Amino acid sequence: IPVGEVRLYQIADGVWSHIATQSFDGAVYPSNGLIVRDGDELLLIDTAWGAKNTAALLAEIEKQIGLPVTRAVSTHFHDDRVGGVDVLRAAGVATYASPSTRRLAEVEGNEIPTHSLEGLSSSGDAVRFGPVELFYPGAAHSTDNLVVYVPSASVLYGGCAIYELSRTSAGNVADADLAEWPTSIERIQQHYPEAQFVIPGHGLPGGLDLLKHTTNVVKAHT
Ligand SMILES: O=C(O)c1cccc2c1C(=O)N(c1cccc(C(F)(F)F)c1)C2
Ligand SMILES: [Zn+2]
Ligand SMILES: [Zn+2]
Repeated sequence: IPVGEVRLYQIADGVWSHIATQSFDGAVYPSNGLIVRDGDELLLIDTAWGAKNTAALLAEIEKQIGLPVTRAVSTHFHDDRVGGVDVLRAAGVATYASPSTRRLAEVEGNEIPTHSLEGLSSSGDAVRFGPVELFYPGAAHSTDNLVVYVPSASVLYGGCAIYELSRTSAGNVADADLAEWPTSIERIQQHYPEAQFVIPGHGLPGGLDLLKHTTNVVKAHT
């Protein structure tokens, strides 16, 4: 994969996913996020994995959509979710994450979203944020990982708690809770059974089978 590629594609009316490539532990990996139309504005879910990529994303949005990103949510503290928050903040975007994500990002020395998202501290908590629903399923890929649902389009953004179908073994589990991860996926399945399009943090999107597949991989690990 070539490094530093940033692009986006439309899933539904007013719903896009952005895709970036970045070097991680020496190799090039893809990384997904979400863009959701919020009236005359856009809500951004997750950075494009780095300052340079995220500045490129903001220009790509002007080329393809032409509406201003006014708010951004990071779904956990890893650099592929918050790397670029400083670029967003300087561009005039209000950046958000849960208190736990903000705390864990600070510990790592990663960039720190400005605003705390209240109402997501207990597994099963769900809150509306502009045109999306934010959901804390419980610990999985990280203790703080959030998932995002678009009620108007039945799009489920699982973030890095959800794996793509081609993955057959667990990935990075340094920050994960393997004992809780299957239960947390079960909460997602129970709360969003009508999802028609499911996006992993890395790799190809698909249907709801990505949830059960992720459980399978996690349990077989282990
Ligand atoms: O889930 C994975 O194993 C995975 C797959 C593709 C790309 C990435 C991952 C993953 O866990 N990443 C990542 C990025 C920043 C920091 C970390 C950490 F902190 F877990 F090492 C992991 C990047
Ligand atoms: Zn991560
Ligand atoms: Zn990730």
